[PDB]
Amino acid sequence: HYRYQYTRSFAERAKETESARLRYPKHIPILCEPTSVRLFSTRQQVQRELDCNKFLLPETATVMEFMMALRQRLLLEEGQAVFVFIGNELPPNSACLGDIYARAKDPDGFLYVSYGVENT
Amino acid sequence: YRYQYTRSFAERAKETESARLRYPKHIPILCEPTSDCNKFLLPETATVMEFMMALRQRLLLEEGQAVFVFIGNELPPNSACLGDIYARAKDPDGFLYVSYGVEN
Amino acid sequence: RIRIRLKAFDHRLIDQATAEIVETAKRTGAQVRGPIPLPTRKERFTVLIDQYEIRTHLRLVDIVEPTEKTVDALMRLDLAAGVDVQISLG
Repeated sequence: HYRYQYTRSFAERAKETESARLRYPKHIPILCEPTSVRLFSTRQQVQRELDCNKFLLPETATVMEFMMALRQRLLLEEGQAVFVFIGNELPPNSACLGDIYARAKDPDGFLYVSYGVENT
Repeated sequence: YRYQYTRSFAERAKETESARLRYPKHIPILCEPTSDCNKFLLPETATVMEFMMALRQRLLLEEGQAVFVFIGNELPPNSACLGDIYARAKDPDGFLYVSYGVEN
Repeated sequence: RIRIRLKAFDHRLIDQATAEIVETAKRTGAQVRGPIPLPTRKERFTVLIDQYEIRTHLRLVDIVEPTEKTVDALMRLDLAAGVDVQISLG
């Protein structure tokens, strides 16, 4: 599935989202990873880790707001767009994170999201 | 728009000409409440939706409250591009006039 | 993974070609992400001695888990001549 689920125990992921919801019960914890073996480097792991971005956003925030937060976090240039997926589906821009969360959250508490960047 | 009455056309023309020299890929937006002006520069590639979301942050809006915008008498499509809109709807003074409001 | 990018001056052709690629992938048991529409590209020619504008519409499709039958089917796809297609494998 997601790199984060192979490298973090369920127990630690569940604890992480439990703590987030205890303090921010109206916020959605989001784990984003890129849509993307003698293909190995000493750099590969640190760089894969840095591609994983977590967010904690209001349940009332829209998909668009999330996408703008991700754009800021990835510090994308003018010729660059980011698009996001929930289980192969591209969510509507006006959808609320809380509604997507209710339907698509993982058992560990995170909403998992794949992102691709396109260089228009 | 109030701004059109309080600032001479010549001064307004000057502001936009000047903003478009410094920011050739940005659109000047004059923003007023649907019956308190603010001026914005918006990437010509931004959509109405992006602009509404940026504008939402800009204000002390509580969660659950959303911005809506008019350009003239029309609610523009969320996915419409502001550069496309600017090209058909900008004022002769160079500003795109936008009126905004809040809903729950 | 098969990533497909489409470009066309005519958005009618691009949406038809896109739906055709998606359908084909789905009929052969692959997973599809998209279509993803990207922002239309806007170029202009200034006529001297007045603007002529060329828009290029853009769509992306990701085929995930291509089968034997998926690739075979893409190769046999009769796509409109005004749509340019680019494919990169995972």
